[PDB]
Amino acid sequence: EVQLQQSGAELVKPGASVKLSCKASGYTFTSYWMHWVKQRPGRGLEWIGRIDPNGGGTKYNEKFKSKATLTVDKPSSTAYMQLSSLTSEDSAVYYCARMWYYGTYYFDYWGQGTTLTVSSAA
Amino acid sequence: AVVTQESALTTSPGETVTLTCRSSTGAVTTSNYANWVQEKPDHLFTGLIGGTNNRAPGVPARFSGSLIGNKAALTITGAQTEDEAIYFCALWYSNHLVFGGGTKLTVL
Repeated sequence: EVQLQQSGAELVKPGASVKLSCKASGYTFTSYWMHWVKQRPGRGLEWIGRIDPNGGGTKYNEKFKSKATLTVDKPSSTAYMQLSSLTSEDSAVYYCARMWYYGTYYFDYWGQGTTLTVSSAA
Repeated sequence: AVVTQESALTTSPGETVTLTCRSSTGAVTTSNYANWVQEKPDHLFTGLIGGTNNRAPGVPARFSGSLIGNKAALTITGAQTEDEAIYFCALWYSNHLVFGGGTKLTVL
């Protein structure tokens, strides 16, 4: 019943920004953190950061400090990640993944991922 | 800090196989809260274990986590055909999380 539904594929120009969404359902949104992870071929997984939907507190990978902005909207149980100043390096599949942290830690449910392609308008 | 895993391991159905997670800074400790995540074809990710040895609810008991020597380990006791997948570990370093390169597990 737990589901993490991410937004559809995105195609954006270099230098632009984009906002990805992760709609949560089947659980208490504010009870779990939400991580964002970047997947590029041959580059396994790369942590972007996480947000505590209770207060919206964030912790980032210093590499993504100036790249990503994590937010949430409690009412719609949706977590967002904005990526700015896009370059071909940002082309990847992005996931959201919830984490339990009360007494212990663990990932469990992951979104299906959203593909982002940074492409120049011919 | 850089996290290292075996590139690829081969096991047979019903056997016990151990995947490891290495920290370049030194020995993996409980303070690294080792996680293990499974990736199946079609970009299907599932969390298995966190905090070194805590299995997420609903995860098969055959998956267990521990610290073996200087590394964190994921032990699959009685590998199933469906266990063939890519396994990623991720260690916490006092503010940030770092993923290992992933291990491709083949089940003959």
